[PDB]
Amino acid sequence: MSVLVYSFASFVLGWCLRSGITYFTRLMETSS
Amino acid sequence: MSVLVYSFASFVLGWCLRSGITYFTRLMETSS
Amino acid sequence: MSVLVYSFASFVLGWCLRSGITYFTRLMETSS
Amino acid sequence: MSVLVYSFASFVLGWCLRSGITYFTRLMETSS
Amino acid sequence: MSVLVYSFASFVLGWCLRSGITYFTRLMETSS
Amino acid sequence: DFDTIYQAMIQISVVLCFALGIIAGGQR
Amino acid sequence: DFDTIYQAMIQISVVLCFALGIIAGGQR
Amino acid sequence: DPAKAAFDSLQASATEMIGYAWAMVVVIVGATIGIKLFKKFTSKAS
Amino acid sequence: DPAKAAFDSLQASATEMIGYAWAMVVVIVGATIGIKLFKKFTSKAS
Amino acid sequence: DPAKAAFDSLQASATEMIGYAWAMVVVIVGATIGIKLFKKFTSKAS
Amino acid sequence: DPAKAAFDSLQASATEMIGYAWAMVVVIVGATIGIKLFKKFTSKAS
Amino acid sequence: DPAKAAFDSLQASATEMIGYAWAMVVVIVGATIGIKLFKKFTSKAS
Amino acid sequence: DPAKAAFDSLQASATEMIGYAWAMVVVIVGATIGIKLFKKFTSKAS
Amino acid sequence: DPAKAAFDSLQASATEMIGYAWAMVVVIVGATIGIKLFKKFTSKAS
Amino acid sequence: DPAKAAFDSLQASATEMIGYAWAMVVVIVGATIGIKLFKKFTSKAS
Amino acid sequence: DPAKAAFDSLQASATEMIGYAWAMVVVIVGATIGIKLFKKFTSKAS
Amino acid sequence: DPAKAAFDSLQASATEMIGYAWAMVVVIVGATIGIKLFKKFTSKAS
Amino acid sequence: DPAKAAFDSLQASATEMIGYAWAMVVVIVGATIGIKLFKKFTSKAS
Repeated sequence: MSVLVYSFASFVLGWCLRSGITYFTRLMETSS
Repeated sequence: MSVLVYSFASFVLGWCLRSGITYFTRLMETSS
Repeated sequence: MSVLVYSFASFVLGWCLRSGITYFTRLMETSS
Repeated sequence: MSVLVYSFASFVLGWCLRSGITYFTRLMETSS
Repeated sequence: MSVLVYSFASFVLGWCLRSGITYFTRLMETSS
Repeated sequence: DFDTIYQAMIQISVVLCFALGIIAGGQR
Repeated sequence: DFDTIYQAMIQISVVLCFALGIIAGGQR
Repeated sequence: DPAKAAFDSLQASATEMIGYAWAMVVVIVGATIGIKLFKKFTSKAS
Repeated sequence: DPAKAAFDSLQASATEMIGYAWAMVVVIVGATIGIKLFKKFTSKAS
Repeated sequence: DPAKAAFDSLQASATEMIGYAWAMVVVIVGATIGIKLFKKFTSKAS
Repeated sequence: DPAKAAFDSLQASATEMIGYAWAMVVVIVGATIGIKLFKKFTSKAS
Repeated sequence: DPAKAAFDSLQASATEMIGYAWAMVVVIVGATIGIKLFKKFTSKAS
Repeated sequence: DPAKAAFDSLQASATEMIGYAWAMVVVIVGATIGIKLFKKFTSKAS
Repeated sequence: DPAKAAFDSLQASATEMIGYAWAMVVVIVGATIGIKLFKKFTSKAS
Repeated sequence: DPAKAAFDSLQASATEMIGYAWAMVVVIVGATIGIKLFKKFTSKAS
Repeated sequence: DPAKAAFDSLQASATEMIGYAWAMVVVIVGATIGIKLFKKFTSKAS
Repeated sequence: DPAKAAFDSLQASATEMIGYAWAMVVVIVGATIGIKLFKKFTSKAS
Repeated sequence: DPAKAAFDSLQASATEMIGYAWAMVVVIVGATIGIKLFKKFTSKAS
């Protein structure tokens, strides 16, 4: 089940990296 | 060209079923 | 038709898990 | 490179047909 | 690993070309 | 022939990753 | 050769699940 | 077409829904304007 | 045709899912619009 | 070419679908903008 | 169905959440209206 | 190009649509400003 | 079935990920709504 | 490499498409912002 | 897990960012309210 | 940290702008109150 | 990298665009504030 | 494993891309928030 494990791991990596930026933009807009 | 015909038919089915709900939500929000 | 059944089941699982969070955020924003 | 040419052509066809409607809705909302 | 390298390169090309337009629209709306 | 299939895969792949790139880019 | 096709599949898969991840992440 | 039947059902639902929305808006707006005029005329008369 | 069969099976599964989705939407939207009207009328009355 | 043939068939199906979509949009947007103007003019007149 | 169990849990969570939201709105709106009336009546009495 | 023809039709439609939008805005804004000035000058004259 | 096995393995991984996502959301939304209420009450009190 | 060749061909097609997109955007955004400023200045002058 | 490390870094960044946002809001709101009160009290005293 | 630097720069820019705003407000309010007192004292003296 | 060149062009375009936006905002805001002050001082002087 | 190797190579490429994205975001958001504050403080001071 190696394929599944490492393809799912690749989805979660992309979700984390981008959402980082989603939080920056949001926190900034509201604060100002 | 059976594959094409029946795969396109499957896209249009999903577009119709969901957009039904998009219209409900919209008409409701505006009316109220 | 096992493939179809279990792949569709996998779409509906992802729709449910995420929409849970969509409802939290919404209900919160409005209430406050 | 026929496959590439005709698959890209198929992306650009879908982009054009839909964006037509995006412009209608927008121009309407603003005008009114 | 040629396939991976050149397919990822193809994702980053599409991200750059479009976001160009996202910035135009944004900067314009705010300025006016 | 295996090689025909191979070439096709690569060609489709390149286009599909471009389209997902474009969609990612227009997210505000 | 079967093995060439096998490797290609894995490589394309990894990239396609990254792109869908990125799109999921920019949803407000 | 497999999809032709599907489209017809959408058309029908949309017609009915537009009908319901017009009914709701009338009631809400009636109330809003009613209260506004009450406040206005009471104060001018006093 | 193998593909006609495929589409036919899909239709059944999709019909059930659309049924569940309609149930959820009703409850959430009920609450949303309820709170909206509460906020509106309270402020106009005050 | 097998792929030229594929694209040609797709074009036909897509043209029909775009036709249905234009019909839906007209009806929904008619209603939306109608309600918007009603709300606006009622308030200005009051 | 593999998905049937999943849908039931969503239903349950949504019910509870609607409950919590109603509690919060009451408290916030209470405060808002309270302050508004205080400002109004104090000035008219003076 | 298969797509060249498609792009030209989009260009044409957009030009016409911009034309229609300018016509609508003029009529709505005319009314809005008209009513505003009526209310203003009537009250100052009285 | 090879496909039943596949879905079963997926469920486990998905459950963990949903757990992490709930943790993040709580912290971010806490802050967002906190700042919103601060801005609101400060202005009403002034 | 077959894949290097693939990417090289894609780049050419993408460059043309980006060219068409820039042309469309200019016209639409021109109109949008035009109408926005019209509405703004008319109201301030009145 | 390959992804466990990734999640931890997100958690850390979010904590720090919430910290910075609170600092900015205080400064902006300070200014806004300050100016408001200045305008108010100066006019009442005159 | 790329984000820490960003927040720091923003806060600095905002501090300068608050400085300029205070300068403008003083001049406008000076004039307003000046004219008010002129009108008042002239009439009481005469 | 195939993509390195692409990123550099984006950077350059963004710098120039920020430049243009600052120019537009100054002109619009100049007008807005100008009209506001005109209306204010004319009425106080009368 | 061929798939472990695949994921390892992906991680490297993704790290570089995230680096470029952070650089862009900083510049754009700087400008956006700058213009927002300018508009706000100018109006309060006037």
